[PDB]
Amino acid sequence: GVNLEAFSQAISAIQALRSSVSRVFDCLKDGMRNKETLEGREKAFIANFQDNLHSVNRDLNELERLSNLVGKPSENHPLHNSGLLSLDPYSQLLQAYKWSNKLQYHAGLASGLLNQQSLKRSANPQYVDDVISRIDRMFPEMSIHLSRPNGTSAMLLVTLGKVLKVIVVMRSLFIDRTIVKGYNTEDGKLDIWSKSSYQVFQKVTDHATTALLHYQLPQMPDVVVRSFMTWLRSYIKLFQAPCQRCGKFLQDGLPPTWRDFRTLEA
Amino acid sequence: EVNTATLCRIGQETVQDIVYRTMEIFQLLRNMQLPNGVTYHTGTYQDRLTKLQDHLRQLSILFRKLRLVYDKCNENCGGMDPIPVEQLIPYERREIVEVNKKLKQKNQQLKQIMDQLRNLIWDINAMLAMRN
Amino acid sequence: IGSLSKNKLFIKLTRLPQYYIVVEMLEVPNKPTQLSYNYYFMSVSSPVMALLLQQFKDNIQDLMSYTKTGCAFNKVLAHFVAMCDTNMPFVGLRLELSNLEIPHQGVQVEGDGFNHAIRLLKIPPCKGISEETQKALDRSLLDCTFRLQGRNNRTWVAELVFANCPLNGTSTREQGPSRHVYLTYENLLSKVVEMFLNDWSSIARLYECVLEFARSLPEIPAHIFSEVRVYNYRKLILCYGTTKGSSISIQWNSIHQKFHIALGTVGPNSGCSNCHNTILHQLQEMFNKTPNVVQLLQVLFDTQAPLNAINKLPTVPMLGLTQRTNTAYQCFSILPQSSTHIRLAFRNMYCIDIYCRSRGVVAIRDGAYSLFDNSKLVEGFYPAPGLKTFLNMFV
Amino acid sequence: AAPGAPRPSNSTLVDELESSFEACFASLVSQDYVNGTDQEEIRTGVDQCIQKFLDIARQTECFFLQKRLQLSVQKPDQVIKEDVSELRSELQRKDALVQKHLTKLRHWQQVLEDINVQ
Amino acid sequence: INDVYESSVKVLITSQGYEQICKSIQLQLNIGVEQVRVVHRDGRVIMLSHQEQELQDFLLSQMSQHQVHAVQQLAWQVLSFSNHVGLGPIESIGNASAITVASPSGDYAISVRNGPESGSKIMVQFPRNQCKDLPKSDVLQDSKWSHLRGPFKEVQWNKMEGRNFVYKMELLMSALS
Amino acid sequence: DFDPVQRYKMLIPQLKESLQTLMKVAAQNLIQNTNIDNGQKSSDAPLQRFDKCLEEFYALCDQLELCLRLAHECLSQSCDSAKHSPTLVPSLPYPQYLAVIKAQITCAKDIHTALLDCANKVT
Amino acid sequence: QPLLDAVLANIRSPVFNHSLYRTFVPAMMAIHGPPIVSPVVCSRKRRFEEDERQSIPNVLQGEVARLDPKFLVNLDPSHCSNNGTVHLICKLDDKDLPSVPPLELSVPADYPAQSPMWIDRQWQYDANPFLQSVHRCMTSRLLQLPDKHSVTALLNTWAQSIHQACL
Repeated sequence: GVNLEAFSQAISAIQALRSSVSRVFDCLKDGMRNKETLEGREKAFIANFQDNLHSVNRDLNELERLSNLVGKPSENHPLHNSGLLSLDPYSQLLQAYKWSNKLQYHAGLASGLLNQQSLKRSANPQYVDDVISRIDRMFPEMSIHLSRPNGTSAMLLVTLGKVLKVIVVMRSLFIDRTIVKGYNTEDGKLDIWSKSSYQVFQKVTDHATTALLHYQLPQMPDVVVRSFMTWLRSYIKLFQAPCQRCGKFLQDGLPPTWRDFRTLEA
Repeated sequence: EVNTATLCRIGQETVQDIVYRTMEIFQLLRNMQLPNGVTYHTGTYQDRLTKLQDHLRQLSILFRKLRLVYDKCNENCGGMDPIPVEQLIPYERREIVEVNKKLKQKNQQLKQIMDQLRNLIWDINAMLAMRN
Repeated sequence: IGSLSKNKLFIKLTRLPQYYIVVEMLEVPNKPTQLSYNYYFMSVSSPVMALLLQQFKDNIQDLMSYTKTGCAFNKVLAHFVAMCDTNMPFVGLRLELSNLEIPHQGVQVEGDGFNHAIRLLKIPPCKGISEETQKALDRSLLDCTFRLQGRNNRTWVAELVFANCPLNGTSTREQGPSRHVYLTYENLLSKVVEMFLNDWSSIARLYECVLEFARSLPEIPAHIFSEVRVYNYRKLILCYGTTKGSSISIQWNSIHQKFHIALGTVGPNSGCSNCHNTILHQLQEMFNKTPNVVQLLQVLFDTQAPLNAINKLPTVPMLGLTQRTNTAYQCFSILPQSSTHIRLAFRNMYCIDIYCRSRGVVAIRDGAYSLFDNSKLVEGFYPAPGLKTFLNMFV
Repeated sequence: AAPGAPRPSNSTLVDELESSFEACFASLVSQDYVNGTDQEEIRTGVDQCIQKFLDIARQTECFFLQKRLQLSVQKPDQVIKEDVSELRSELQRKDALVQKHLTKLRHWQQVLEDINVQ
Repeated sequence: INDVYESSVKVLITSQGYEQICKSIQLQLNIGVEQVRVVHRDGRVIMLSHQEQELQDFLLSQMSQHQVHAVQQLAWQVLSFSNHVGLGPIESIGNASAITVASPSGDYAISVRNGPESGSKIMVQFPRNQCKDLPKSDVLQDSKWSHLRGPFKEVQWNKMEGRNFVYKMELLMSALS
Repeated sequence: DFDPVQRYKMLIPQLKESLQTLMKVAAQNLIQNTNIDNGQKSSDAPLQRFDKCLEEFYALCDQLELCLRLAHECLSQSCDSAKHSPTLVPSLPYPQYLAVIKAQITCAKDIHTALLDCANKVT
Repeated sequence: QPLLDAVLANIRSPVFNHSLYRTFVPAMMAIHGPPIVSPVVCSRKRRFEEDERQSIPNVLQGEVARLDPKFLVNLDPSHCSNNGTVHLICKLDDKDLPSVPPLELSVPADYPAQSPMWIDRQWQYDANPFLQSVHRCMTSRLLQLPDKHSVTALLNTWAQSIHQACL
């Protein structure tokens, strides 16, 4: 429901229109303080009209208009007002909603800025792994599956849009030893280790290994595998290469910083 | 039984643990959704409630120990109180050194033992490479 | 003019400003070995811009090696490549910065830094109040410095310091002179000087604003006094609730020449939200009229009680089902159209308007009269709230 | 007295850490009504609280390090005893790991003999 | 998962008692087909020789530099102006392995020049208020500045209370009491 | 029964035209005042009140602002209800929903009291 | 659209900018009631006394404060007080071999010039053959310096030429 942001923007716009009206009528209530060469400050008056032209910005709200026109009479809210009149203590529900949203955003910002850790070091479960894999499989166009043909370690494969499927061996976490193979795969009777490529997919595997060694966290493997899955899914397009042309080399793929760009650019 | 340098190191580790526990309590507060959302009615709810209860009790004990070690460091100012070597930073012990040497020798022996063990482990991994 | 040999370019340094090339000096007399790796250098910018410059020290590079404390030939090729790799960004910065002032290049960091650095002198004035703010600024100004930060690809950091700053910030261990100032920049295609000078102009405006604070407030210091918070380029103050609460901030926006303000949320004995944002917009426009921050502070001290009090009542809820329709209405519609004059209504009906101006004087009026009741009405909210006069005169 | 150049102040850096910690938490819960509206007003407070928290933690760690250096250069016997205790702990951990590995190896020997028994 | 022809090992710096110093992690996939290809943090596909191992020492030096940078970020806030090697202080002894980590923390500033035998223990640290200077054209000079951090005051990194190279914060702590 | 979007759509042109009319009458009053004061009397005609114009302008502005704020509040309420409760209403048993809301309120109050006791112990 | 107020402000030529007061402020103070929008006292003296009056232009001061401590600058006979503002009498007191102090007299801070002037050089350079080679190298380097600067560029080039032309 991003229309709330649009309505807040419209409120800010109309408040700015009122403020600009007040400001221009106040400026008209004063003359040239000290010009001594030309009363060019009257041009600021015209500039004030530009702020009044910002009223047309409120007309932009007509594009954001038609945000809500439905039934759903306030979404299951009325309990005491439209219900038991004696049930007056209702608003506690809305208070709790606001409290929870505030706590959520507060803790989110706190965790986001707490990246500057201060802990030096630490000095003085296959079912869980399969469950984490299945939970990560919950994203669209990211059909993954595992079989564990050899060993107690995890053998996971991912196929997003093309025949560029990737295999990643895990040890219940921090899945290292990545191998991407475009257009064949599981030869013999299980996953293979051919690692054949077109001198570019091998580079992609190198990038994946670099990320795995880079996105390795000291604990909490959930966030680790989540960042891993997002980093891999970011390859769904492979069609744009900023900071250079589209043919800087054999192929231009390296989104390590949440944005794809031309390869060989570190 | 002075253990003063170890006490200062323990205080540093304790404030580091306080910071890490602050990070942890924030990371566990951010994922505290509505009770009757889907299924976490009271089980995981009360579970994380008791978890944060233990967190705050441990943090209070840690603050107690921090106050105690700070008071101990303050009262430790006995003899050579000024000690101006802070701004003047530069620019028997035999028995302890011998015990350290013997410990390092035993450690080198155990290191060779671990080297043999990991060689055998790599060999076993090689065998498994031959497996079907 | 060279023999058959390979060459190289850069990526982390730049796209291709200087081709790196070496030729194997063959036909060595009395020795079938020791090609000596005759180095060269190209300034190609697309035809190759042939600027050889004959820049090479071989084989006297061994002399430079013996001058210091010190099996491939890394010890010389590494030097000959890294010197240009770390020089090209600095010479490009100097070329682009020669427009402003003092593009002197090469001043090493005390020699023992072994790192390039570009010091500046007399940054040009800004479009701000150059009458007296520029004067005291350059009186307190010190040299700025550019260095190469980041992962050596594209990142320029700037360190700035001044003399004894007037905004004496406490609770931050401010040094004798101005503590520090740091600015990061990372262009995508290389205009960084433009953002740099914009930042400097913002610094000048905020420095003028802070200099305007050098006075004595009548009663504000009683509300101990906590307005000297950490100050580098964003002022912060808290003279509310007898504690460090509602800390109004002061910063700058590059897109629009207007300033920006925001109250603080830290404080034990403060309100939960405690956000005067409901009126902030209004007052922020006021700040664009009079930049004297003491006036903003005083009007905030005035509006402290009325704002918080009028926000204490519930206003967000929609009263559930309406009085006689299926719709709903807000519990109390509030709108502070101005600094202190606000408008309060119930269910979009029977608006009132209370506003505090003097030390304690808060006047109330009916907002449906339009300063002439006998003439007409406001064509809107229903008038006649009732005997509000005596209702308030009760107390 | 606060805005000027001098600033006499004491009684900090001990409980001030807990003060700064508890600072950006009463805004969450207090005996006051919480308005059901907020938009980036909390970030302006939490950023300041967090940076002050990091600053005071660094101050405390610097004080501890200063006391460490003073007592080390004054009396290194504490450092020697600390190194001795660290060596003892390392030896104990090594012995425990060796015992666990030996138990695992003996169990594996037993189960291997059982499997070879057929 | 040791395959029929190749394997791999993950290696890291692992400073003495510092889990936050994880600034480089080298994954080496060794195989008899060709030279081993190793990637630490940059995707720099490399290939050594049968008896070439100095790349490990070069990574060691440059990661020691990155580690002192990160721990300086841990304790003032000296920015990232510390690069790998600027023009070469010690003639690049040790296969281009030259470290030069600068760090202006506060009123002081510390600059270390490490490297693979290219003077590994070369560190200086200069404060603002010094003793030897030239007050001829400076004392009578207007605006008497406390920012004259002229002399180097070489740290002389010998007999310093550092366990293994990892206590640059230990000397940075002696900057604000 | 008018809608918030409908009332906004019908108020915007009234607001614009009222702005135009008030600006025109303000310009007329200004030129009349100048002609009577600076120069000779030429505008021999009575002007308008000029106060009702901007007064009703600000009135309609306040009306628009508060109705848009009410609409925003309604959307926020719907969003928070959908987030804190599943979409089920007459489907879900109403007494069970009331009990679930009461338990949610009690749980939030307990979390708040725990954090408050934590802050007090920090003191 | 409302250009009427624009043409009216254009009409506002006469000096009596007080009719607009009676025209606008009644309703303004009626509907808006901030009679004291800034009750804070504002009385500060703009210019009482602010001048150095005791040294050279501080621009060169801030410049020379950055140079390496191996450069020792002194004060010559008083002929570069204010306009010339610079008598760069420097000594390269360091681990390298010493030499003759340079002159390097720059110009007013506007910098439509540089420092090198070399007055006392006529006999200081031609006497010693090695110092003559040093002077030749320094001249060749300075001529290749596009728009050298006051203290940094000149002294840096001089030092590098002195310690490069050793041979």
